[PDB]
Amino acid sequence: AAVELAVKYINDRHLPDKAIDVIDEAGARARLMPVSKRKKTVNVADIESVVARIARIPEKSVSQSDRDTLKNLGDRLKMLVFGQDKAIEALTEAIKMARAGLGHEHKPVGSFLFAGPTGVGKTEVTVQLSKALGIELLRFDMSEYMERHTVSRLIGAPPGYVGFDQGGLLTDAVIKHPHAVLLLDEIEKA
Amino acid sequence: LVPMVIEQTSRGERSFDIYSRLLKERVIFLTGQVEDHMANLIVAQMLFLEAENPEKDIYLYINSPGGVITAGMSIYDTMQFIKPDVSTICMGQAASMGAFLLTAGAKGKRFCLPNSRVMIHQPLGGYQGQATDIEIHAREILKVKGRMNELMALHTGQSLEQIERDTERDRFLSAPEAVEYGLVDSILTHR
Amino acid sequence: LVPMVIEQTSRGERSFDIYSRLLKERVIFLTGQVEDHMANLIVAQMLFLEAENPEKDIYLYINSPGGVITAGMSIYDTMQFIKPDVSTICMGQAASMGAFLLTAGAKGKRFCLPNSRVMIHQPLGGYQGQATDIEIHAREILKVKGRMNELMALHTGQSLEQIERDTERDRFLSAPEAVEYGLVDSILTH
Ligand SMILES: Nc1ncnc2c1ncn2[C@@H]1O[C@H](COP(=O)(O)OP(=O)(O)O)[C@@H](O)[C@H]1O
Repeated sequence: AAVELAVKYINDRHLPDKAIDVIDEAGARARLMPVSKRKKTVNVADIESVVARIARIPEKSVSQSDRDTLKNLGDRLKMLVFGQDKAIEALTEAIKMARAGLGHEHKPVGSFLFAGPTGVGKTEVTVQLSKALGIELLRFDMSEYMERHTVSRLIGAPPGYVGFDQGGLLTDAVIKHPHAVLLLDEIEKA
Repeated sequence: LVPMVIEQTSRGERSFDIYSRLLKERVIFLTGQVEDHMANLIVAQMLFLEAENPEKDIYLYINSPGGVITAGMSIYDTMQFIKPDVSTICMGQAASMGAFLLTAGAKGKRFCLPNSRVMIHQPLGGYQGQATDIEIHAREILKVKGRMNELMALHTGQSLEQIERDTERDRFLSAPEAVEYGLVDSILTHR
Repeated sequence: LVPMVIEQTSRGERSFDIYSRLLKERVIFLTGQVEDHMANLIVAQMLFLEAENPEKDIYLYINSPGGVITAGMSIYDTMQFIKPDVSTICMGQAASMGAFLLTAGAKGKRFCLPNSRVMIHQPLGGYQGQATDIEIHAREILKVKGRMNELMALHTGQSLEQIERDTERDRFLSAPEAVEYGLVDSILTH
């Protein structure tokens, strides 16, 4: 599990080192977690938890421990956002298939486009999903990115700037929050 | 002068003339005497709209007082060839050629305003020359009348004999009479 | 030469002609002898304004000396058909057909300047040829005369007898007298 879980999530490091680090960390965690005379065997649950923190995952995505949250995710969002319930059922179903291991192997969980009148709660349902799932909300106004020069800011920095710890604004923002909703507004203007 | 109009598009505002703005909505305008030049513009609009959506119906407003019959065939043939059904609306008045194009619309899409007029009369032409030449031209104009009466009967649904009697001399058909005669399906009041 | 007027927009300044700018304010102008081409232009403006706002009332000025009756009907039918209420403002000479458009204006919104002149007369036309042909054209003009007289009594409200008598011969009516005849609601206060 550790080798497979590390290859898919921890892509920055190479395979032998990443697998050994989660094995060494898992053992050390098992040493500090119990007060005295506790279970010696290391379950996958413990393995999943350590890999999650390394990848910055909130430990909920690794295994479907919080199945109750998915059961009432639609109802919770439906009450907060009155109307357009058809939209909410599609977002929840996408989250369930991915958390059940039926998601895309090399694609985002769900790519969605909200085509609707301005003022309707398109962003609202997005914000309530982030708050409900306990994940950062990344809001980008594409209206700002209407010129060729602005596009470069997404991937890269201004010429002559090292930008070692800042890099892109979109690329680095997902690194800090791997499990986070990415919202783009007025994409047509982009 | 043609007044300009502004439309809203995602990238930026779009400025179009009033006539071209209506073209985007499949609304063609047939005004004035028919001619080979104006008719060429009408067929050009029809062909352009077909590619955009060959399913959506075209709307051809008719406020023409009549014109050459040759140019009308280009519009009539074009209307039948294209898949989209052409909706003919008689604005103000429709003469012999205009009425021919009016009735040429798809069944169910032919309309006339309550105050519009519809005139129909045999083709008018003249040739001055030698007897031998006049013979050929006389036959041709008569053949042209035969081709118009047969096609009018097909669209209107009246017998060839009835059209010949009615078309022998000029006749003015009001908006309600056109529905009874069979030139249009009904008056344009509700939609 | 028609002058151009700059328009103020948040994105950027735009240039439009004086007539086109007025169209943005739902103002349509009418002048010169009524013609088929001129009428279709006014009709196009009416349809465009209807789609923009079918509730906002339209304003239609009239300074024409009269023209063909057939083309004028195209404007009348459109005004009745379109949901917006046209506010006919007689700014100058209004002949038989020009005056007809004023009556077609929605009740309660018809207006006429105090010094404007509105003259009404029977339709004028003629034909020459064989007697059989003259009969058809003669009957047609008489039928058209009835239709215009009948529709005149509809908007004005006067009896057919009264309309026939005033229209049998050339009649010139001032602005205050028009209110008595029901041709116009009332003169503009300011
Ligand atoms: N269905 C809804 N239920 C509750 N509030 C809503 C709903 N739709 C819109 N709103 C409110 O409207 C405002 C704008 O919503 P937002 O999603 O930002 O609009 P838009 O998608 O047009 O940018 C917010 O105050 C939001 O809470």
